[PDB]
Amino acid sequence: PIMLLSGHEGEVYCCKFHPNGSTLASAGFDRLILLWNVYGDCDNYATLKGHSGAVMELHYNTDGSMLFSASTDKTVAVWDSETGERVKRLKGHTSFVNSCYPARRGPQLVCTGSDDGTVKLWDIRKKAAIQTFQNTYQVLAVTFNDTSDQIISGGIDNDIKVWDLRQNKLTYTMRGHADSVTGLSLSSEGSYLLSNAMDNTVRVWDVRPFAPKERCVKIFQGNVHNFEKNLLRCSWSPDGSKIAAGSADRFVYVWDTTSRRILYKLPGHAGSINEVAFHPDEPIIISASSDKRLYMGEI
Amino acid sequence: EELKKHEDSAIPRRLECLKEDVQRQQEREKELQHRYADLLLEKETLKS
Amino acid sequence: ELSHALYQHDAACRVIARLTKEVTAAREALATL
Amino acid sequence: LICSISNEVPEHPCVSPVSNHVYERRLIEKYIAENGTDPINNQPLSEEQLIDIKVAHPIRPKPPSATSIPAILKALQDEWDAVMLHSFTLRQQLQTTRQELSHALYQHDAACRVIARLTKEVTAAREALAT
Amino acid sequence: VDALPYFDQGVREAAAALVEEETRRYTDIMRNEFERLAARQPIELLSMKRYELPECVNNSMAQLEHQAVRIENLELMSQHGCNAWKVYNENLVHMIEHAQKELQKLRKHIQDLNWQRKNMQLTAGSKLREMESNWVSLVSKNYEIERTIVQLENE
Repeated sequence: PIMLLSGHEGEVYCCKFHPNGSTLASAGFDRLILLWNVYGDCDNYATLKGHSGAVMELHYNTDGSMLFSASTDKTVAVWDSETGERVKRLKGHTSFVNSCYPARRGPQLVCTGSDDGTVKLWDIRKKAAIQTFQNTYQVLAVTFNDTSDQIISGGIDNDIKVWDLRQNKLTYTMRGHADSVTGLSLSSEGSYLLSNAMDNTVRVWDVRPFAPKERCVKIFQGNVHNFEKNLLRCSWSPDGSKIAAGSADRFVYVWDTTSRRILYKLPGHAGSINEVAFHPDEPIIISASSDKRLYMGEI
Repeated sequence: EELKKHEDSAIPRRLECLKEDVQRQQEREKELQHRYADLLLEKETLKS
Repeated sequence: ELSHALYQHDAACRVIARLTKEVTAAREALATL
Repeated sequence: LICSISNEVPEHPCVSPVSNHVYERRLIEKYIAENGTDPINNQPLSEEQLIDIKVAHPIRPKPPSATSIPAILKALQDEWDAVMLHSFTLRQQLQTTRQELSHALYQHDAACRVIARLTKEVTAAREALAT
Repeated sequence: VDALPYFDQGVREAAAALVEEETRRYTDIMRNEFERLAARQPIELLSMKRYELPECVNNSMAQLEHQAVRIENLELMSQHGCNAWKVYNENLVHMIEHAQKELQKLRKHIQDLNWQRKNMQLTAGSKLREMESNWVSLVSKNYEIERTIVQLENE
């Protein structure tokens, strides 16, 4: 079925699954985080509270045991999916922290991209900062590398940047996007990384020990920007088979890794789609849009 | 009728053959990048 | 039985027809390296 | 419409209950007397199990030039020649079909051997390319 | 044993000679006796050449009774006439139609079988080409990893 979900008062910016594929988390302008059950009637059990600013990015851990959520109010937050309660308020960010990423399968460690001009590394236990690479400017998305030893970030200056956690210098800078990059997501290959950018083009890259020195692999057309400049986010499928993107055009764009063909431009929405979520188990799609509700498409 | 029974019996067998030949190379890819990971790690050690 | 056997005979003939060129390509592959 | 032994148009069709197929009464009774089982399925069948059918009483037009002489001299002779040479041609075709089956089975075994050799060749060539 | 007929669209004499070298490596009753003697012998059994010629008085009276029986048998033919011929001709056409109906059934069933095999082979050859491309890229990747590992050994 289409299964449209509602109950959010303002835009929903972020929607993602339990890494179980059991529960649903969505969040946006309303400054709180709603949860649902993916199966049955797609019903709502819990609501997490506390974040004073807009929830700009929610992120799971790789088991699903604690929840990370970047807020507009200069703070990140980690909470207990067990309870929904705050364990840590990552303060210290000197501006709008938009992006958050918990280290997967490494020591518990977090990279946060913010509007201060720094990327910040934090340990959850110490209540203190680890490292911080002030390049010059706002960083809009951040993701680790599966070694938990490089950190990738995308901002306003269009050159995707990667730092080595040990030498702490600009390890890898990649170029070719015509305007600001808005989204990074590294496939479960640990290798292929996906980049949305409102210049209307999406790109694919690969962080390896050895890469061709110019690793701009695949390129797809279709995404849109407009006077909104909303933050646009992408994802790989669980399989690295289909790329899903949203855009300010009300069209859910589903493409393939293989033939780069347009498998879908699906209508159904009313406002810009900000985030598409793939089920880690199923062919289930969840769209978070600025029309103050969500969609549950089955393909 | 016997042609389909001989086809459908071995249709997975023609598929089951290349399945390993990919996976035998697919596991070789992991060890490829594993040494390639070790290959870059010591280059900085000799660069240092 | 005659019909089924002739059919399967030409079918399996194509198997060797493909496999021979497969070995043939692999030979020049390994030879060039 | 037809009989399932003699390839005739039966005048008294009888059908079996274990294998439902119309046979001529005469051939079916002779088959039951030879060995008490159905011809087609080789299942237990007796003369008492058979159930006679009733039909359209189907007719043959005797040729207009029908007499005791043409029926006795020409017709029966044509029938016996059409029986003998047809049985002989069928025997010859049976021998030829056995010979062709033998040649086909030999050629099939040869193909099996050639494929078995190429299976050992190709896979090791692939490994050697991987080496 | 396994051979894609639908996928393999593209040598047969060579494999034929190879198979040729590999193969170069490795109840009736007395009726039957009389019929086989008459066939090997061929000389068809002597028929009735007495009735037509007409010792001759009996054959003549036989021709008389037989010509009377024949002149009676042609009366009951003309009595009905051409109705009885077409009455069986309609039956002939009615028996003819069912055969072509079953022919259509058989064509349809074979066509559906071939259609199923077509789709099966189409999935399978596609998987095969994808696996082959992945194998080629994996070979190239092992080659590049070997070159890079050698250079790293150089340091």
